[PDB]
Order: sequence, then structure tokens, then C-alpha cells
Amino acid sequence: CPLMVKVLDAVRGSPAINVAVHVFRKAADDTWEPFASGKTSESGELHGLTTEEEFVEGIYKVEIDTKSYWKALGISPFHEHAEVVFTANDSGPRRYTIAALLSPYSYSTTAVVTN
Amino acid sequence: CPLMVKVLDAVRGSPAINVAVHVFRKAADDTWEPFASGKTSESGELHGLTTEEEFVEGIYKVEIDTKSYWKALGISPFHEHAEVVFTANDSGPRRYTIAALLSPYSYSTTAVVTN
Amino acid sequence: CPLMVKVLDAVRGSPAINVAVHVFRKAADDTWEPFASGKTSESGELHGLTTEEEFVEGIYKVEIDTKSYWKALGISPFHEHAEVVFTANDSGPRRYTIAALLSPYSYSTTAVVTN
Amino acid sequence: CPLMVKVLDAVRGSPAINVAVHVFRKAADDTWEPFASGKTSESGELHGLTTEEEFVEGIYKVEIDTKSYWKALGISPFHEHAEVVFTANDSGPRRYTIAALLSPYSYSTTAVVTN
Ligand SMILES: O=Cc1ccc(Oc2ccccc2)c(O)c1
Ligand SMILES: O=Cc1ccc(Oc2ccccc2)c(O)c1
Repeated sequence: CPLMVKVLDAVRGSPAINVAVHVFRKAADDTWEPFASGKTSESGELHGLTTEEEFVEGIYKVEIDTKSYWKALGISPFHEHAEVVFTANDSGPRRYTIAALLSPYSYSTTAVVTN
Repeated sequence: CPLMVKVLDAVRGSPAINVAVHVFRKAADDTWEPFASGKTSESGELHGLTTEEEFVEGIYKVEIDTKSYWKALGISPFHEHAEVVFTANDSGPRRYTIAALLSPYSYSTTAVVTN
Repeated sequence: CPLMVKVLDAVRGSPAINVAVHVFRKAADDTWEPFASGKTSESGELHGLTTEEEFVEGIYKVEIDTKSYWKALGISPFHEHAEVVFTANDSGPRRYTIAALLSPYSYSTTAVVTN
Repeated sequence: CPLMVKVLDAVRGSPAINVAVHVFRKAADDTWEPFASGKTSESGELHGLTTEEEFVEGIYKVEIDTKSYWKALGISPFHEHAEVVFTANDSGPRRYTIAALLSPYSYSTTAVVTN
């Protein structure tokens, strides 16, 4: 599990459950191609998106559908989604955790990169 | 100024100066078209991006070139850029201020919508 | 104004208005003594807290009454208040801006030190 | 383990290791009395501070010594420490995770509260 996504809700102080997540990888032709997708679990975590074999050097985009999330809680949020864009696996393979903390008009994202 | 961008640097505790900012508007074929751009001023702000006449309802993307900012300071950054995607919507006469606070492996962004 | 405070609301995407702010200076017996206070303005800002003559080097604490702010909006908050503790130090002629971005279970704060 | 503390470094994108943490509990006489203390582990987490028997209703202060942390990395940071102040265990016992994300001039803190 070289790529993991974790989402917290800053209004409720709890994991953000059932948040859709789509990952894309920048193609040879500069296009965003579909790489992996998942929903967060009761702990707000999404494991198993990829494998170290699949997850090669590349520019990746992790899209967290925060608008759907807030709307289901009756909140009409500012952002369409949270987008995280980064180069992965230059120094060789690493483990990436992409965290986001969500509020209706604000979010933050941090990466924790290992080995 | 219906739309303003403000960037701060969390490592140095200062406005983030000379950061390039590109704004796009989503067009009918779901493609991003270039709408407005500039670089932040000594105060970390970018004013004069658009006019009320131009700024119509629609989905906009604001892209903050964080990677180049960190590179020109010698600091190894994680993200390619910071992205903010939102729907501008009447109701109204709102000023949108898109603010962002930058660290090498983390950013936050918030929208302040007034008047 | 050598010291300014600025608060934003991440749930509503607006300045945080009428938030009480207390500033203290640490005295010789390691006790906090009341230095300056006020409430944020319609723009979420609090100016005029001190003067350059008064603001000498020392350890200061800035306490933002977040709990009362959330309660007057009906939202159940986690923190009693947000606290910022720092050493003011010459080098210099700096303006200190203490900014804070508020959610019910989360806050961030940043210092912007200029001139 | 009803109280856990987790600290991330936003400059390095890694857990913040060996960060001292002190917890206080507000006494009957309005004084902050010493409750528990610990250092974060290689994962940036601090477990075992207290027990559900010990950890009664109260107002608590979690002090994270961020200045020592940054100074050991050669950074002279803005803040003396991060202070998190909250009422614990009104609805009966809960599980509290206090997270902080650190930068030299900025930090954020979020609580995740369970059961
Ligand atoms: O403290 C956390 C934090 C505080 C404020 C921020 O944005 C602004 C900074 C200064 C003025 C207005 C907004 C922000 O992005 C993060
Ligand atoms: O303090 C602000 C803050 C703290 C933690 C965060 O991510 C995590 C939350 C809990 C555990 C681990 C990481 C975060 O995104 C913001």
C-alpha cells in the first residue's frame, strides 16, 4: 500500500466517512488519465488504491469530492473538490499518505512521505 | 475587484511574493480555458484579475504555482501547485478572496466571501 | 500598529466578527499579566492594541475567544479558546500580524512579520 | 487510551519525532495542575498518557513544545509552543485524538473525538 488517503471533518471533529476519491496520472500526451478510485472507510481512510508495481514514477492528481460530502450533511460548501497534485517516486518508491482536513469554506492537505 | 488572491508563507512568516497565479473558467466541453493570471505583490496579493462585468457565474479554477516558489528559495516542495476549484454564484455581489497558506509539504486555502 | 490580529471563519467563509481577543505579557514571576484586548471588527480585524513604545521584547500570549464565537452561532465547539504564545524580538521594526482561521473542532494560526 | 497526541511536520512531510508534550488539568482553585507528559514516537504519536479511570471531566491543556523541536532542526520558530485547551468528558467518556501540523511560523490543531 504505497498510496493512502485520509480525510477528517473539522466541523464534527470526526473522520470524514464515504468520501469519494479519484486519482489520475498525467499521460504521455499531457492528459489526466484515470488511475484509481475509492471511498473512505468509517475511519476516514482509503487503502488499497494501488500496488507498488502499478504505482510508477509520474505526476498524480488526487481528487477528493468534498462538495458531495458536505451536501449530504446539508451544507452547501465553497469548493467543488479538493485537488492534490504531486510528482510521485523520483528517489525511487516511497510510501505516500495524503491527508485532508475539511471545512465548508476551507480545507488543508498535507503529505506524509516515508522510506 | 470581484476576485482577489492572497498567499502567505508559513516557513518564513511572510507574504508569499511573486508567486504566479493562473485562473481558468470551465467551458462547455468541460475544458479549462485561460481566464486571468498574474504574480503576487510585495504584500502577497493579486488584485485586478477581473471585472464584475466579466466575472459571471460558472466554475472557476485558481492555480497557485507553489512549486516554483519553493524552488526559488531552495526548499524541496511536495505539490506541483495548489488548486482551488469553485462555482461562482450570484447571490451575488460578493467579493471572493481566495487565500492560501503555504508550507513545503502542506497547504491550506480558504474563501472569504463578502458584501 | 506593531501588533494586529485577524480572524476568519472557515464554516461561513467570512471574517470572524466580534470575537473577543485578550493579549497578556509574561511578567518576572512567570505569571501572565493583562496587556491589551478588544473585539474583532466587521472585517475580522483588531487594530490599535498597542504602540511601539509599549510593545517591548518579551513573551506574549494572545488568546482568541473561539468558544463564545461558536456558541453565539449555535455550533458546538471543541476548544475553550485559541492560544498563541510567542517571543517578540527586536530585529526588530516588525509589524506582527497574528492571523487565525477557525472551525468548530480545528484552528490554525500564522504569524506574518513584516517591515 | 482515551487521550492520544499526534504531531506532523509540514516542512519535511513526516511525523514530528521526539516532540515533548505536557498536559495540565484546571484545578479547583483555577490553577493549571500537572496531569501527564510524554514524547512523540517515530510515528509522531504519543500513547499511554492516561487511563479512562484517571481521565475525569475537566478542562485540560495540551502543550506541545514546538520551539524545542524546530530549534533542534536549526530553525528559529515563531511560537513558544502549541497550546490546545478543551473541556473533556461532559457527555461521559470519549476518546480524544489531538493532532497538530507544524510549520516554523504557523501551526494547526484538530481534534478527533470518538464514541
Ligand atoms: O492561521 C491560519 C491561517 C490564518 C489566516 C489565513 O489566511 C489569511 C491570512 C491573513 C489574513 C487573512 C487570511 C490562512 O490562510 C491560514
Ligand atoms: O492540526 C491540524 C491538523 C492535524 C492533523 C492533520 O492530519 C492528521 C490528523 C490526525 C492524525 C494524523 C494526521 C491535519 O490535516 C491537520
